[PDB]
Amino acid sequence: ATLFIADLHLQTEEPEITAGFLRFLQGEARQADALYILGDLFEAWIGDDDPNPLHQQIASAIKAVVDAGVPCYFIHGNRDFLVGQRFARQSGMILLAEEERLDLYGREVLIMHGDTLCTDDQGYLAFRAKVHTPWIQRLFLALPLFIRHRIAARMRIMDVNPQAVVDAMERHHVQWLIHGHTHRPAVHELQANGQPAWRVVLGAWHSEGSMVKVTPDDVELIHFPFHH
Amino acid sequence: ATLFIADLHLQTEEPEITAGFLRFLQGEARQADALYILGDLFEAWIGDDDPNPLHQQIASAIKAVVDAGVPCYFIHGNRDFLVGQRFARQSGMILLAEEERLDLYGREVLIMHGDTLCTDDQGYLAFRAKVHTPWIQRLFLALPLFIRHRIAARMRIMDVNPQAVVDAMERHHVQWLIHGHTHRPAVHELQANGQPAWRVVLGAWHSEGSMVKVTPDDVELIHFPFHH
Ligand SMILES: CN(c1ccccc1C(=O)Nc1ccc(S(=O)(=O)N2CCCCC2)cc1)S(C)(=O)=O
Ligand SMILES: CN(c1ccccc1C(=O)Nc1ccc(S(=O)(=O)N2CCCCC2)cc1)S(C)(=O)=O
Ligand SMILES: [Mn+2]
Ligand SMILES: [Mn+2]
Ligand SMILES: [Mn+2]
Ligand SMILES: [Mn+2]
Repeated sequence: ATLFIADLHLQTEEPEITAGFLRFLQGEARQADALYILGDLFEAWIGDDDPNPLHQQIASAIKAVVDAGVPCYFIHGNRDFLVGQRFARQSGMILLAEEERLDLYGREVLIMHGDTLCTDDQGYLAFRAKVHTPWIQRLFLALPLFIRHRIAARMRIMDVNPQAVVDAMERHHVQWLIHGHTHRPAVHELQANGQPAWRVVLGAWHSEGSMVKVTPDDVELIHFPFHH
Repeated sequence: ATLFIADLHLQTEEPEITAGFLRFLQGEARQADALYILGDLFEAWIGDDDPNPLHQQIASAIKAVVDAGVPCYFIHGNRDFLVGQRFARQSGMILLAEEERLDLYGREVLIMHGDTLCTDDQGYLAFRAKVHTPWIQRLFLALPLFIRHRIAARMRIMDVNPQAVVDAMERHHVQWLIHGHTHRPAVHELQANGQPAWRVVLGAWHSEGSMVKVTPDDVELIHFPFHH
């Protein structure tokens, strides 16, 4: 099976979610063919030089999975778009583009975080266009750590636009889309490419985790409580 | 694994949902230890003497499962409370009470349809108390079929009360509850019996089916599209 997760929003203040993630990594993930993390792995990210110990605990847990023969992949979310090549290296994770078209046992599937589908929030889209500008990023990342922390400190979810969904599945000519961002776990049926299509939406990790499990014959969205 | 499903609302007008159910019965269900159907298997029921061919197609598909060594069980919903011992016999299904406390590989779990938890709808609860009165049922069931059909024809969802949930899990001293009715698939965490508790809610069958799969170590809520 190939596994997809998203919207863990991992942080120092929620160790319970972190332990549920580490349980997942040490059991479920080890049996998989591949693990894809579709963004918002972290609640925030101000650069790979942050010495936050949570960041290394996570990179090490993912790296163990990678080193067991299970490739892990990462698509950025809106929370963690600054995750960079040094984190990739520490984690063993391969950074992917904002949209990837995969081939899972013969089935073609589009993966993305899902924030780009939220076209009714121009407030957000304006923000995203800015923070995706490389010179703006590199500016931020050139600041001393202590100034970046204070900038984030200061800065303290629209559903998808149905048409944006259809447009994305039609650009890639796919009948399957997996995404997160919206925190509304569900399987949807629509039409794309003159045919039945499915959009599978992952949940955020709070009381429960969620994953999409793709096998040769089946696609399942699975929720699991943190009970052990 | 032990499987739980609910809220299929099967009917003549939705053959697609019926085929998705029959797929499920012929694959997934055959590998299970037991299958529990927690109510609203049918969109309506006016008695086991209804000759609706859908009713026999379903009973035969369930009976095949039962005859393969997989016991099936049924708790009534609000839609199909008149399902009776003749349908049980045709289907091989065992009729259970409105609340059952099960033992699944050592774990104690409460199952119910879930309409009884909806105590903020007195409109419904009044209705339910009436249609659960045996003399009222037997009256209805004594009518000629054609009159019952016309009575149903004339008759053309509140979420749970959180306290009613806690009260139910505390009456049975359980940390696990599985139910349907509300059509809001989710895993919830609460407190019961001074401890962590989980309520797992099944979805209705529309574009997707849903099931709770209980194994010795895990409880998962699974959604699956009808894609094959
Ligand atoms: C949907 N999100 C937004 C909606 C409208 C506008 C902005 C956002 C948004 O993602 N904001 C946001 C705020 C802070 C972060 S951060 O990781 O702390 N960091 C990014 C690098 C610059 C400093 C801030 C990352 C993202 S939300 C509600 O989750 O924050
Ligand atoms: C939650 N349900 C109710 C809410 C308020 C009041 C009543 C109901 C309700 O379940 N009504 C209802 C109506 C008809 C049926 S029936 O199967 O067709 N049949 C039952 C036997 C008597 C004749 C009608 C079964 C149930 S709902 C909205 O699903 O119908
Ligand atoms: Mn998120
Ligand atoms: Mn997001
Ligand atoms: Mn129902
Ligand atoms: Mn119901």
